[PDB]
Amino acid sequence: SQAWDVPSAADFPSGSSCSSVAVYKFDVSPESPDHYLVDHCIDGRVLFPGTGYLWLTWKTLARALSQNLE
Amino acid sequence: SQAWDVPSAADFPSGSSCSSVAVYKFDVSPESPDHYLVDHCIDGRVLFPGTGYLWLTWKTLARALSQNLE
Amino acid sequence: HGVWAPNLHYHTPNPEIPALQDGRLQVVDRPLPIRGGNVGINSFGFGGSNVHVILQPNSRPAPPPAQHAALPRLLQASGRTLEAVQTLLEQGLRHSRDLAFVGMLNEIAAVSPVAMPFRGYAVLGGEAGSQEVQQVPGSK
Amino acid sequence: MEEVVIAGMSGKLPESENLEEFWANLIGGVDMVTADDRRWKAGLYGLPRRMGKLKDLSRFDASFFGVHSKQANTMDPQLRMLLEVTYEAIVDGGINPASLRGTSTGVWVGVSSSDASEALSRDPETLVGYSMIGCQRAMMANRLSFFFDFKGPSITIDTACSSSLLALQSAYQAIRGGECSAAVVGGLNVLLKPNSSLQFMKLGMLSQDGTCRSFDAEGTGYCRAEAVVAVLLTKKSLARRVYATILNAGTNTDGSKEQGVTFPSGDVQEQLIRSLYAPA
Amino acid sequence: QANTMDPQLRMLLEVTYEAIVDGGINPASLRGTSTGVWVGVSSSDASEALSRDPETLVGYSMIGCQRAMMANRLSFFFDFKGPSITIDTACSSSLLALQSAYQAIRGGECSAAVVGGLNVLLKPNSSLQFMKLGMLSQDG
Repeated sequence: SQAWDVPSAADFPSGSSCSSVAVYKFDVSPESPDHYLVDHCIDGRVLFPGTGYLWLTWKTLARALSQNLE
Repeated sequence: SQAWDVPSAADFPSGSSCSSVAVYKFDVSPESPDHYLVDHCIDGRVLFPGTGYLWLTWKTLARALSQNLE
Repeated sequence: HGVWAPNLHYHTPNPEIPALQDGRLQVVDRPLPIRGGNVGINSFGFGGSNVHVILQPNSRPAPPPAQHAALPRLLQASGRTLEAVQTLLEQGLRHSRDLAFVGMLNEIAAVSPVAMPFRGYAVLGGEAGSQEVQQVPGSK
Repeated sequence: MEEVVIAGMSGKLPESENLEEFWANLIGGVDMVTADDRRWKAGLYGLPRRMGKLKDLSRFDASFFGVHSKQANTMDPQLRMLLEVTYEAIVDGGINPASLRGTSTGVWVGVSSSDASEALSRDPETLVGYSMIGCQRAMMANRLSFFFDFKGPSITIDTACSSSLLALQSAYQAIRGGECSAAVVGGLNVLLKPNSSLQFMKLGMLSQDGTCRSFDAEGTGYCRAEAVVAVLLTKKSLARRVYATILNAGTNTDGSKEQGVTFPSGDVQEQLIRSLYAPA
Repeated sequence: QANTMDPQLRMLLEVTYEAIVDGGINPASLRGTSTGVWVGVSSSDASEALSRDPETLVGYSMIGCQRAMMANRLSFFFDFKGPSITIDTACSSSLLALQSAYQAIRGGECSAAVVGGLNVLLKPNSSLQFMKLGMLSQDG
């Protein structure tokens, strides 16, 4: 009945070393850590937070820097 | 005597798709394919061609596009 | 070398297993001379896959011959460079009377100069002290 | 039916280039584990500052082993220094490797991690296809058989932390039983990808301390180190040197423990130790 | 802990149950044997997959991807206390596993074996290498 995580074609290194790009995959369903996001309900849709993009971008910068967010 | 490539830990990723970045390494010594460049001698230095950067950038774009320069 | 390697980082014995001073097991904190070896060895992979193996060391010393008495031997060897040869001959002369060792050295030395293009010899014993170290024409 | 003996040995270990260096350390009590930016960085992702690290990793004698220079920069450094330590081991015990050329002699390699192989397969258009003849696991044994001309069994086993010992078992048996007259038993493990370690810490089998407190009340976890090592097994009636003789060996496997798969079941390790002693 | 399981290992856990019961045995009648498990595996693509995102990717992936776990975790579930082993010889493997197994029964060691062959194609790089060696058929 239940179907599971099959590592995906694009999950594997397809360019090279790149300190400067990050893909974030957001899951909103009740199980995910990122369920908190469902509380940003504007006009009845669940918009990903204006603020949110800065948090990613920020995160993404410390990646490239080898340092943590703090 | 001779020392070899040990995939340095730096090599390995932090997650990426990266068709969008390209490093070009230019060698100008008389053996290299890129010796032609030594004829761009301005004021006595061998400046890499203003034009040159566009040629790289261009190249770099068709990479990301899976297509060739032509 | 006839002496167990001193284990490291052994200060205070685990309080969850006896034997650690309860007479049974003796962690090796010090370089102890071995008396009559008969050794076991464990290896357990985190996935639950174990293997033991029991070892019996060979006990046996060097006899008293009559050959190296006044008979100089020939030590030869081969390597990849002047160094690889210089070293072996160094190890030869330090043990000029160890016949097991030198015999073995000689057996190794036998390798085509296609692969080991560097050779050298030495006359152990005898007022020779005679040692050449050259390079070697390829081909047959 | 036949007597089996450890007749050759060599390897490179933490802060040790050759087994005589590795002796100095043992006797002199010198923690070969150190704090270096050698494999990766000073303490990345929280990983502990200490690891048992090989002195050099980038050395190799490429012609002697007959490998066009390019095809060597695509060789998993394990495989590189395996090709050497096993020659160093075969000759260690008074044999000329050539006297073996074409035997029914086998090769048994215990390998868990082939980090180098992912390293040289990421870049898609920038990748040379003969990396895999120099990285695929089997090549750890196969390519060792290929060079010495050992026509008997060529095999790499992965049982995690055990492996090399179960290789050295699997080998002993194959000699004992008629199959072979000599064996190359190898153990390989080189630390390259920090991720690996990070996983191991997220399981708490990793000592933040960065040490192996062998029997001391303060054991957190272990401290991963690398090593390429090889011994040469042989039937007595063929060994010019004998370090020891193998009396017995066997392996079993912790059943279904109720406390997870990582849990070392002593009630089962006992059993193994018995099978090999007292009555049998 | 299942979304971090190499799909091989997943459907191995099933095909080997499907196989033990295939031949009229109740898997349980084996629980606690001196029964072994021999897996021929070349590629564990899934393992790298869940080992790149160092904030994202969890620690118990390796209890579900490390190669040995292909056999170990199959022994773990059926309670097979005999040998647990994964071999890599490339294209052969599974057949040399089924050999290595046969011998171990033949010789007294065991009374039964699980012999497995695993290979799942996930990373396109792999194939690309194989083509750059010309052992791949463009034909397909």
